[PDB]
Amino acid sequence: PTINQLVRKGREKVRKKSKVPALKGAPFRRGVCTVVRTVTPKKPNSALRKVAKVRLTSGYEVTAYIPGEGHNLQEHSVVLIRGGRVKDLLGVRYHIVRGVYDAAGVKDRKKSRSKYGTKKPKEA
Amino acid sequence: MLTDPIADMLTRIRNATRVYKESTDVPASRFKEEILRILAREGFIKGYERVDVDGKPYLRVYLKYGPRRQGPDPRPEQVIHHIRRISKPGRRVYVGVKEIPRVRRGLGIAILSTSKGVLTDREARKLGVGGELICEVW
Amino acid sequence: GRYIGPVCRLCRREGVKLYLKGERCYSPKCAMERRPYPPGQHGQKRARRPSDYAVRLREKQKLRRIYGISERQFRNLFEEASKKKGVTGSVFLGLLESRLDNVVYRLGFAVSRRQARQLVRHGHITVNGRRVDLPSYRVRPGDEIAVAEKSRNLELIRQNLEAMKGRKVGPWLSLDVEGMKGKFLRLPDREDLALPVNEQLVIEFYSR
Amino acid sequence: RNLSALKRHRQSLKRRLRNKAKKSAIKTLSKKAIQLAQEGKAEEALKIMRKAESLIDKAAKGSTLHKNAAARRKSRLMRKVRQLLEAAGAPLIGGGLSA
Amino acid sequence: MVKIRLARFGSKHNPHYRIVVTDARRKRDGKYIEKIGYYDPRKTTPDWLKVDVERARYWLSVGAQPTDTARRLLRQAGVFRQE
Amino acid sequence: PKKVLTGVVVSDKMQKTVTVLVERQFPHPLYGKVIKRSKKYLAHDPEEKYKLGDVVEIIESRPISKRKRFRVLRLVESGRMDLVEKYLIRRQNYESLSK
RNA sequence: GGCUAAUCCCCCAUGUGGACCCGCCCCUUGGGGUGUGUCCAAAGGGCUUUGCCCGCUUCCGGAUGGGCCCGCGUCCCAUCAGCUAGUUGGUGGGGUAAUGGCCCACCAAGGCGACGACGGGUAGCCGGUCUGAGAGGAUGGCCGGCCACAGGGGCACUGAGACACGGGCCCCACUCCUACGGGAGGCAGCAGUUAGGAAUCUUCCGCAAUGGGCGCAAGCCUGACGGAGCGACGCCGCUUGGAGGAAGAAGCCCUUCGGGGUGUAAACUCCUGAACCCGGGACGAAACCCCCGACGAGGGGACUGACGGUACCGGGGUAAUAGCGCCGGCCAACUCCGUGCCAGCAGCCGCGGUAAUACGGAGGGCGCGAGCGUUACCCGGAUUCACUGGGCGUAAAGGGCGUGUAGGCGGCCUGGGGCGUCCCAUGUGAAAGACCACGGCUCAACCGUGGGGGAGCGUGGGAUACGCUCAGGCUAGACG
Ligand SMILES: [Mg+2]
Ligand SMILES: [Mg+2]
Ligand SMILES: [Mg+2]
Ligand SMILES: [Mg+2]
Ligand SMILES: [Mg+2]
Ligand SMILES: [Mg+2]
Ligand SMILES: [Mg+2]
Ligand SMILES: [Mg+2]
Ligand SMILES: [Mg+2]
Ligand SMILES: [Mg+2]
Ligand SMILES: [Mg+2]
Ligand SMILES: [Mg+2]
Ligand SMILES: [Mg+2]
Ligand SMILES: [Mg+2]
Ligand SMILES: [Mg+2]
Ligand SMILES: [Mg+2]
Ligand SMILES: [Mg+2]
Ligand SMILES: [Mg+2]
Ligand SMILES: [Mg+2]
Ligand SMILES: [Mg+2]
Ligand SMILES: [Mg+2]
Ligand SMILES: [Mg+2]
Ligand SMILES: [Mg+2]
Ligand SMILES: [Mg+2]
Ligand SMILES: [Mg+2]
Ligand SMILES: [Mg+2]
Ligand SMILES: [Mg+2]
Ligand SMILES: [Mg+2]
Ligand SMILES: [Mg+2]
Ligand SMILES: [Mg+2]
Ligand SMILES: [Mg+2]
Ligand SMILES: [Mg+2]
Ligand SMILES: [Mg+2]
Ligand SMILES: [Mg+2]
Ligand SMILES: [Mg+2]
Ligand SMILES: [Mg+2]
Ligand SMILES: [Mg+2]
Ligand SMILES: [Mg+2]
Ligand SMILES: [Mg+2]
Ligand SMILES: [Mg+2]
Ligand SMILES: [Mg+2]
Ligand SMILES: [Mg+2]
Ligand SMILES: [Mg+2]
Ligand SMILES: [Mg+2]
Ligand SMILES: [Mg+2]
Ligand SMILES: [Mg+2]
Ligand SMILES: [Mg+2]
Ligand SMILES: [Mg+2]
Ligand SMILES: [Mg+2]
Ligand SMILES: [Mg+2]
Ligand SMILES: [Mg+2]
Ligand SMILES: [Mg+2]
Ligand SMILES: [Mg+2]
Ligand SMILES: [Mg+2]
Ligand SMILES: [Mg+2]
Ligand SMILES: [Mg+2]
Ligand SMILES: [Mg+2]
Ligand SMILES: [Mg+2]
Ligand SMILES: [Mg+2]
Ligand SMILES: [Mg+2]
Ligand SMILES: [Mg+2]
Ligand SMILES: [Mg+2]
Ligand SMILES: [Mg+2]
Ligand SMILES: [Mg+2]
Ligand SMILES: [Mg+2]
Ligand SMILES: [Mg+2]
Ligand SMILES: [Mg+2]
Ligand SMILES: [Mg+2]
Ligand SMILES: [Mg+2]
Ligand SMILES: [Mg+2]
Ligand SMILES: [Mg+2]
Ligand SMILES: [Mg+2]
Ligand SMILES: [Mg+2]
Ligand SMILES: [Mg+2]
Ligand SMILES: [Mg+2]
Ligand SMILES: [Mg+2]
Ligand SMILES: [Mg+2]
Ligand SMILES: [Mg+2]
Ligand SMILES: [Mg+2]
Ligand SMILES: [Mg+2]
Ligand SMILES: [Mg+2]
Ligand SMILES: [Mg+2]
Ligand SMILES: [Mg+2]
Ligand SMILES: [Mg+2]
Ligand SMILES: [Mg+2]
Ligand SMILES: [Mg+2]
Ligand SMILES: [Mg+2]
Ligand SMILES: [Mg+2]
Ligand SMILES: [Mg+2]
Ligand SMILES: [Mg+2]
Ligand SMILES: [Mg+2]
Ligand SMILES: [Mg+2]
Ligand SMILES: [Mg+2]
Ligand SMILES: [Mg+2]
Ligand SMILES: [Mg+2]
Ligand SMILES: [Mg+2]
Ligand SMILES: [Mg+2]
Ligand SMILES: [Mg+2]
Ligand SMILES: [Mg+2]
Ligand SMILES: [Mg+2]
Ligand SMILES: [Mg+2]
Ligand SMILES: [Mg+2]
Ligand SMILES: [Mg+2]
Ligand SMILES: [Mg+2]
Ligand SMILES: [Mg+2]
Ligand SMILES: [Mg+2]
Ligand SMILES: [Mg+2]
Ligand SMILES: [Mg+2]
Ligand SMILES: [Mg+2]
Ligand SMILES: [Mg+2]
Ligand SMILES: [Mg+2]
Ligand SMILES: [Mg+2]
Ligand SMILES: [Mg+2]
Ligand SMILES: [Mg+2]
Ligand SMILES: [Mg+2]
Ligand SMILES: [Mg+2]
Ligand SMILES: [Mg+2]
Ligand SMILES: [Mg+2]
Ligand SMILES: [Mg+2]
Ligand SMILES: [Mg+2]
Ligand SMILES: [Mg+2]
Ligand SMILES: [Mg+2]
Ligand SMILES: [Mg+2]
Ligand SMILES: [Mg+2]
Ligand SMILES: [Mg+2]
Ligand SMILES: [Mg+2]
Ligand SMILES: [Mg+2]
Ligand SMILES: [Zn+2]
Repeated sequence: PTINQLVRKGREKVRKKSKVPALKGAPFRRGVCTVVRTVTPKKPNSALRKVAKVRLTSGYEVTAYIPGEGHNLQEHSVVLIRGGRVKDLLGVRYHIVRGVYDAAGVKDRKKSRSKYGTKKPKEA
Repeated sequence: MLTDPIADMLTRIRNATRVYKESTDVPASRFKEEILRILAREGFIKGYERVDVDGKPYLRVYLKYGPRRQGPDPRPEQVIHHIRRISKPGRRVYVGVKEIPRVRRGLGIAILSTSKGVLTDREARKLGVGGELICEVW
Repeated sequence: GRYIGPVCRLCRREGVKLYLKGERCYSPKCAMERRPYPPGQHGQKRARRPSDYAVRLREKQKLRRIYGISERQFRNLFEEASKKKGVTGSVFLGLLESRLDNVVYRLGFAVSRRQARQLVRHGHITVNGRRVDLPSYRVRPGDEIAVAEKSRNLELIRQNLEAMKGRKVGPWLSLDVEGMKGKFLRLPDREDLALPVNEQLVIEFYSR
Repeated sequence: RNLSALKRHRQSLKRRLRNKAKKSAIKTLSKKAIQLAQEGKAEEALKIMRKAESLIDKAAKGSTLHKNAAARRKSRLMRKVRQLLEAAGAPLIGGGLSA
Repeated sequence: MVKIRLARFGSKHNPHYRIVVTDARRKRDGKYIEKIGYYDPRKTTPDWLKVDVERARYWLSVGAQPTDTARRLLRQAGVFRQE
Repeated sequence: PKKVLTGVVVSDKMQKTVTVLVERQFPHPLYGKVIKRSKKYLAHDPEEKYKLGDVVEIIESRPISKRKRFRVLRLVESGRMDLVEKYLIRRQNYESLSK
């Protein structure tokens, strides 16, 4: 565009939409489970995934993925939402954090325990 | 009406040299004549002279080239590899004396118009004046 | 704290001899003898062509692991060098070499860099008459580096020093073996060091 | 509790009254002169005017007024008096004003 | 009342004073009219006090009031000397 | 320095006041073109000395009214009615651009 | 309702002087001088009381601090296009320290808007900070400057100063006291509780230092402040050892069953000596005061710690925490076993449906290391809003065509101006930060001293090529 046109009008800065309304700007949010279900993955894969509907402290209600192997989560257990999505599941934007509140860290897991919230095994 | 006669001179020259013409006529004005004087002094052209064409005054710019070449494409190197406008009507540009550009690490020129007259970049720094930044040439 | 563990392993991973072990990295014990190949089970297997990244990385790893310095300190020192007027690579090397424990290694109070670090740490080293217990101290040219009077009778100190007899020291230094003194006269240049490292590779490493 | 800056408030009250009164008097006086000026009574309006002026300056003496406030009020009075004074003016007293 | 006193410019356990002219009304470490000196109590340097007397004399000419410490330093540096 | 501006008088319609159109030009802060904006100043004309289409100097002054901070210094040039015509017409164009 | 003191209030006096109306002079917005007229002051206290000290009064000036006004700059939505009644100006008036529709009366009919008025949305602003090669983008925590607010809304009194956080009146909500009439409150001060939340500290020590208030002082106040406490929240420094030690123990790992790995790693040999115990032990602090001298200068000269018996010095002294992510590509690091579209991984591409270097452990490896990963957010990359620095025949993109308004843009020659433009000088650009240098804590982080830098704006001077402008020519454009 001509310069005169840039004075008259000028470039437009580009707004971006937040992939996570955990609202609040918050890095995590505490919520209570509602449904603890299994879910069918999107077309390219096959499995049984463990997700949970959650009512947040933000007055928001969303499904959240349960990572790790085993999970003790039940209907009324209270949990901490992480954020980050699961590419192959429709409509799940956030993750559960294991080891926090009622979410139990993955039992027996020896490899990367920072994620999955398990503590260090003792060896003698 | 030429909307920017200076740009038109620069271009006339560009197109000319690109088809390897020996000379070109550009419609004349003292300001163009000043620019040319700088090119000539600076080694870019063989120099220029005033002519009349159907009674109307022009300037023959005589063009300078490298020697003939080896292999495919014997066409000689250009002496003006690059010539471009900086200040144009509709966006005008002025450098202070500390904003004067070092053009192609100095193997090039920038022609400024100043209140001391039309000078090269070195010329202006040495003179110590800023001005309207016209051409960039290398 | 720094890397504490088998060193001659790192001799082995860089495929070159960087002696942090002092003696025996001299005698045919260094394991770089007859086992030049890197550690682990895949070390004796073939070698895949290194990415540009890999090259730069490893070269930096050589330069750091030689001086036995924390990557934190290392990079902070690097940026410090890059800021300084003058050629980044040489400047860097000068600052690395300017480290107190390093100077102590150079002056020959310790057979190894790490041992010298210890010497500094435990107060066995003085600068301009005054004790300095921190190995990260920077020696400005003209400083004197001495084995502090109290420990001058120490077994290991005299042990090394008596071996240092007749040996030549670095040209940017001076050493008085009967006095345990020494003087850091100038900063060492590129050429002053025999360092088996191309510094430009390191500069390029921190470029990204 | 019971901060004794309480006392300050108490004094503020006393002062308040003492000001209002003083200031009030002035108004009442000024008007007097002014009205007496409309009726073109030379002597009387003048003497009231003198009293008003004096009392203004005396308000200025303390925190009631002073500043330029007194000079402002005084000016306005005197102007309005002298100005009002022309209908067959003949300001016989002439005491208060430069002749 | 325009004043002359010390503001604290050092660090924790490391006091460094900047002798300034400022309205007493203003806070200690905030904007000052002029910096006439510095003071080091731990005396870590061969120069732990400096003054620029002629200036201090000006500020006294127009009525600044030194705090007793400030005055002490000023006199030490001899703003007040006469004969 | 009290600020002096030069403009043309586009409105006489008030009492003892004129509207003065004052242009200024300057480089655009990003795009660098020289752009020319303008603004109306209300200037105090006590004697009704100045008329429509007069290019006058305007000086920063003690506030006359709300919106009048300036008075007319002198007459730079008389009778530029083309400037006026420009303003009048730009404002006439407003009757479009709406509903 | 009664008594009474004062540096509390009031009345004459003196008028240095000042205020005010009117005149005159200069000056030029209400600055200064002057003459007459009217009007205005004060407070006493302490000493050694024949002299000094603390005060009081009118005035001029200084200094510092603020009030008000103007130029310019300061986010998004035009699916917000018209807004405006004290609204725009005037005369007179009220109010104030002071200009002003700041307020009131009367008069005129104006004022603003595509150069974005009005409307809506978000928001304290700045010095700066993060990022970026830069231009730019983003942000404004702590520290400094300014503003605004003190449960919500209005209001004034007192005062040099407030429309006043720990002052007052009223209305509303809330909590508490209540003899049911009526009252009391206001942590966005330091700590602390409670709720909300992913989450944010001690109901500590001290007025020794700096600073502030009152006081002649002695001194009193000071949750400002100076410290200590808790939290790897951030930065910096430091330890978990050093040297010797097998052609290489056992265990675990792979195996072509020849052996390869973990690895000088361990054991063990020798040496230093974190913690810790013992002893000495601070600077920060010399004023205020005292004495000489004249309560000056000068000279001397004694008291005064929270931190804390802490920092540090000296002596003695033990081998004495390692974790976390990752290892298909991007990307540095590979192998067995287990599991078989499962269980699971996953930032994108994509792995897993019997040989899985991508799932799960193990051995080994890489990376960092008192940390390491994750999530959220910002800049980066992204030249993907392109000023630097992009495009539109078929990829997204030429308006269906014209006429022409605002606007943007403008041939050749001469001259005046000097608005843009450029140069010089000067003012400003606080401090802190940033950059440079030197220095102070053993180093650094941190701090001090000094130097340099700087866009922008003010003022003075100068240049005239280009842009502008004014005037005068020209004919190559345009029209005839
Ligand atoms: Mg000319
Ligand atoms: Mg010629
Ligand atoms: Mg450009
Ligand atoms: Mg460098
Ligand atoms: Mg250089
Ligand atoms: Mg040398
Ligand atoms: Mg970089
Ligand atoms: Mg009292
Ligand atoms: Mg009455
Ligand atoms: Mg009297
Ligand atoms: Mg007035
Ligand atoms: Mg103040
Ligand atoms: Mg100074
Ligand atoms: Mg003096
Ligand atoms: Mg008129
Ligand atoms: Mg008015
Ligand atoms: Mg209209
Ligand atoms: Mg009574
Ligand atoms: Mg009574
Ligand atoms: Mg009585
Ligand atoms: Mg009295
Ligand atoms: Mg009297
Ligand atoms: Mg007199
Ligand atoms: Mg007069
Ligand atoms: Mg008189
Ligand atoms: Mg009396
Ligand atoms: Mg005064
Ligand atoms: Mg002011
Ligand atoms: Mg904003
Ligand atoms: Mg809509
Ligand atoms: Mg109204
Ligand atoms: Mg009205
Ligand atoms: Mg009228
Ligand atoms: Mg008025
Ligand atoms: Mg007031
Ligand atoms: Mg405008
Ligand atoms: Mg903001
Ligand atoms: Mg807000
Ligand atoms: Mg920056
Ligand atoms: Mg930067
Ligand atoms: Mg920037
Ligand atoms: Mg900004
Ligand atoms: Mg901002
Ligand atoms: Mg703020
Ligand atoms: Mg602040
Ligand atoms: Mg301000
Ligand atoms: Mg409010
Ligand atoms: Mg509250
Ligand atoms: Mg409320
Ligand atoms: Mg309120
Ligand atoms: Mg007062
Ligand atoms: Mg008052
Ligand atoms: Mg209040
Ligand atoms: Mg308020
Ligand atoms: Mg309170
Ligand atoms: Mg009450
Ligand atoms: Mg809680
Ligand atoms: Mg809670
Ligand atoms: Mg704290
Ligand atoms: Mg206490
Ligand atoms: Mg104190
Ligand atoms: Mg004090
Ligand atoms: Mg006092
Ligand atoms: Mg006494
Ligand atoms: Mg108290
Ligand atoms: Mg504190
Ligand atoms: Mg923790
Ligand atoms: Mg943590
Ligand atoms: Mg060893
Ligand atoms: Mg073995
Ligand atoms: Mg074996
Ligand atoms: Mg021992
Ligand atoms: Mg002390
Ligand atoms: Mg001392
Ligand atoms: Mg003393
Ligand atoms: Mg005496
Ligand atoms: Mg003395
Ligand atoms: Mg003395
Ligand atoms: Mg004391
Ligand atoms: Mg103690
Ligand atoms: Mg010791
Ligand atoms: Mg010892
Ligand atoms: Mg051990
Ligand atoms: Mg790779
Ligand atoms: Mg994984
Ligand atoms: Mg199997
Ligand atoms: Mg298999
Ligand atoms: Mg397969
Ligand atoms: Mg695997
Ligand atoms: Mg992977
Ligand atoms: Mg794996
Ligand atoms: Mg491992
Ligand atoms: Mg650290
Ligand atoms: Mg972290
Ligand atoms: Mg980005
Ligand atoms: Mg960009
Ligand atoms: Mg870029
Ligand atoms: Mg994008
Ligand atoms: Mg562009
Ligand atoms: Mg630009
Ligand atoms: Mg494109
Ligand atoms: Mg198509
Ligand atoms: Mg298309
Ligand atoms: Mg078309
Ligand atoms: Mg189309
Ligand atoms: Mg036009
Ligand atoms: Mg032209
Ligand atoms: Mg000019
Ligand atoms: Mg001239
Ligand atoms: Mg300047
Ligand atoms: Mg600065
Ligand atoms: Mg600082
Ligand atoms: Mg600093
Ligand atoms: Mg330094
Ligand atoms: Mg130092
Ligand atoms: Mg500094
Ligand atoms: Mg500095
Ligand atoms: Mg400077
Ligand atoms: Mg100028
Ligand atoms: Mg000028
Ligand atoms: Mg000229
Ligand atoms: Mg000209
Ligand atoms: Mg021209
Ligand atoms: Mg034009
Ligand atoms: Mg003409
Ligand atoms: Mg003709
Ligand atoms: Mg024709
Ligand atoms: Zn080795």
